[PDB]
Amino acid sequence: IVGGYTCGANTVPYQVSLNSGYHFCGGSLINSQWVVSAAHCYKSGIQVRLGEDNINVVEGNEQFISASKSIVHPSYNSNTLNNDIMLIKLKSAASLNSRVASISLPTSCASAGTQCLISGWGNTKSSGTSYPDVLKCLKAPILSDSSCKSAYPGQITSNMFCAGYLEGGKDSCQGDSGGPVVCSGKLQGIVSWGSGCAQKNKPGVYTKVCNYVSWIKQTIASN
Ligand SMILES: COC(=O)[C@@H]1C[C@@H](N)CN1C
Ligand SMILES: [Ca+2]
Repeated sequence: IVGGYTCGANTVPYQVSLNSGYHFCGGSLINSQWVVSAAHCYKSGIQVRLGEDNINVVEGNEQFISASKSIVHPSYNSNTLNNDIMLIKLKSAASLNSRVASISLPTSCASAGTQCLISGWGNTKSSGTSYPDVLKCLKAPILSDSSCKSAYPGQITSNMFCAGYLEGGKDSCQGDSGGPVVCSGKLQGIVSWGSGCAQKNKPGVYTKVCNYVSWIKQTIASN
């Protein structure tokens, strides 16, 4: 997250870190057994880390649970990043509490202008490179489809939306991948892609979660 703020320990209780020897992506806890992340975060050997603030220090509220299976969306295209969503099942159910909690799925899509919270452990620099240990947060509005499309000609599908600031300075970045965009208590987005970070007229692009609620529910119901 570039131009954000320190969230505060365990203030984003649905935020998970995906770890394969190191943090490599964010995710969102949607029930005791399942995490939603980006398809471009797919790899084998994933440990889901819940209750994290400082990802380099065991602070006492963590739960570390290995993934038993990952399900990348059937229509994910890694070239275009269309359908950039994946589900991860935990080997054992997380113990839910005030600091480890699921986030609700949307019942409808969120509009341009809706204020959201984007979070993660990604790069905090727009030019250089610096990775934080503690969770960073950004309040950002969803941008109109038209402004999103004109920012990224030929690249925005019906499964993507832009959020952030056309002036730049505030954005998600590398390492925030797969993490949450939460608006009015609903998971509306997944950190997907962008052209650099926090650059003028290049806002972050996010997977449009409301398009996938049926797939998520049916997948969970049979897996
Ligand atoms: C380097 O840029 C990135 O990796 C991006 C930019 C962001 N808006 C979301 N990402 C995962
Ligand atoms: Ca920790």
